[PDB]
Amino acid sequence: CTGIRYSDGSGNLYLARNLDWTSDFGERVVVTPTGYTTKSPFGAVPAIRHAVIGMGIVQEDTPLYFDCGNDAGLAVAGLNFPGYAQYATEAVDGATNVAAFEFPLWVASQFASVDEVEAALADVVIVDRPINDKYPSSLLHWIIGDSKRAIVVEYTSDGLHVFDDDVDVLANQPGFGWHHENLRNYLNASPDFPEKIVLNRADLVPFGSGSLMRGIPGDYYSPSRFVRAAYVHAHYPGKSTEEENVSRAFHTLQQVAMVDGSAAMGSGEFEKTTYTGLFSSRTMTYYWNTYEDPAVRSVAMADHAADGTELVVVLEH
Amino acid sequence: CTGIRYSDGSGNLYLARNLDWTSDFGERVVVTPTGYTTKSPFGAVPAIRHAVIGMGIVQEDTPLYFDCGNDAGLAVAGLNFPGYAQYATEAVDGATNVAAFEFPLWVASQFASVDEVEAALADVVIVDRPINDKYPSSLLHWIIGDSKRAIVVEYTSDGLHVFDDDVDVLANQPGFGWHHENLRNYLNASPDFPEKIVLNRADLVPFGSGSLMRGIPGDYYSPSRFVRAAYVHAHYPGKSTEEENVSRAFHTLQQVAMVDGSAAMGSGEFEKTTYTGLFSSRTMTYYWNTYEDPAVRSVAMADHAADGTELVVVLE
Ligand SMILES: [Mg+2]
Ligand SMILES: [Mg+2]
Ligand SMILES: [Mg+2]
Ligand SMILES: [Mg+2]
Repeated sequence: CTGIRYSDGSGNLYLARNLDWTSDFGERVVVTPTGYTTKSPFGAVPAIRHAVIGMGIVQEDTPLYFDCGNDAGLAVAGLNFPGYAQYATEAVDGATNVAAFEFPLWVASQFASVDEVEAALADVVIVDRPINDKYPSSLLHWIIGDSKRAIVVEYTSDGLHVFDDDVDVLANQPGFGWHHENLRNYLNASPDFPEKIVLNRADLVPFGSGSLMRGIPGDYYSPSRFVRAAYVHAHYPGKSTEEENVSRAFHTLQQVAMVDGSAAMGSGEFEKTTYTGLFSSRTMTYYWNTYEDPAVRSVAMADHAADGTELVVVLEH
Repeated sequence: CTGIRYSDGSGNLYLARNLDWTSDFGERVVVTPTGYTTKSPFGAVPAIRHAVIGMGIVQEDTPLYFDCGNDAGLAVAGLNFPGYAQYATEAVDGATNVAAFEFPLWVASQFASVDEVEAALADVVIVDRPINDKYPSSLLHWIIGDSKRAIVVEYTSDGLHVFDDDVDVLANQPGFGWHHENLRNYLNASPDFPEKIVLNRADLVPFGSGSLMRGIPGDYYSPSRFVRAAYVHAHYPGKSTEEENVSRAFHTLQQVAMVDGSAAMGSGEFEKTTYTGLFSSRTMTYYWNTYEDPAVRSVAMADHAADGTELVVVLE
């Protein structure tokens, strides 16, 4: 998984991610309306304050989101983090106890800005409370963004960590602090087309574009995708239309996507980008494509009963 | 530009490329039927022996292809090669003089296999004869493929060279022999997942997939794209359906595509993958998408008169 957050300079939020996995994820577009009766194990989600749309599944009449945004311009994506994610085993009195499966629902249904979430995170404990026996708690970390900025949330063996994500990207393991320091290993990567370079007495000119981009890794390893996404995302010029900003998400994430054959897991199956999803607050719309079809599909929250009482598993797009 | 050639193990050819440029290229899907009256400046294309379909433009009622395939399972793509391409300044008496703009037309309209074009290339001189004053000869090199194999044609200051493209990919500068030798700098790149590596006394386990793919470069530089394409293309599992082989082309080329902001040209403008096109001999169809829209569009040759008499510029 790799995720990005950006804006259009006019207060609109774009948050997008690749879902990387070895097989079909079973993902569906799920709308959570304001009238839905919540099922929050520790009361962290007592009611839906903001309607939510995103990719996930429904179990026990509960939306299990992989990524989602709400009707107030805040979005969140949960990216794989096994070996580093380690949730609390029990709720803590007086804390905001959030089941791991409901954390993105908590972010999106409760708050309207990163400022609000970050303040609420001061007392948050994320608890290993599986939705049921079929689905243990996914081991994840999260990127949360509004039109202004992004934060990263990592709950590990020594507790809750919240980071200022000043590169607006996230990948997988290891922790965000490690990736951020790792950026300092690529200080000579640049899109610039250099003036002619004389090495000793050799006149060296570029073959073409990208001569100073050398060093940006192209492998599928999580630290490499973080660096490659951080570079591409930082240098992508800002856009002011919905169409160009949708195109920016899918192009940026194709730069860090995974295709068949190039990197196996321990099972021998190849990890692939199974879907790429984007939430746009400007149009209150979730866009996506899949490994099998690059055409962009979309579901608008305005097309569904966002003030209804039941979770909507969207079939039409 | 980056191009690839592959098959499905059933005799069907797939040849696809990214076109990388700083602005809109104006490209259209052009069908050249067998009844079209040619305009070959030195007679290298006296008639259309095989109908042709691909991406290009039309000038002076002449199809100027960027890439194309024919009704016999042979395809060709011209990729940018400035600084290394150098054509003959004039036609050579007694040779097969092919104008640079018509070389892909010559390949696709005349021959039915790589064997045939390779035999014919022994007498070929490629000439800097522009189509008109508005379009100088594009400086290019070509990948040519059928279901069996690919060759690379480079016409430089040393004349015509034909290479066995045993990695089935092509990028831009420098020459193919340089890139092929450069592949030997990445011998430890592998998709394999190692369970654990002991370094001194440290137990090292991968963070996840791709730990042995480290070293594959991710930058937009032409040699880097050659290496990156060679790796991805070599390791993509062979597929037997049209749908999966179409998907293979666009996923493989998205791995070496260029997006806005990441690599500037001398002008300061950013080089981007303006379109990605694929020729499929199985369905005699040209597929493509664009920087502005990733949805795959397609034109089937069967929907047009492959034995008509006029160039067809496809719209809608
Ligand atoms: Mg799927
Ligand atoms: Mg509290
Ligand atoms: Mg275009
Ligand atoms: Mg992995």
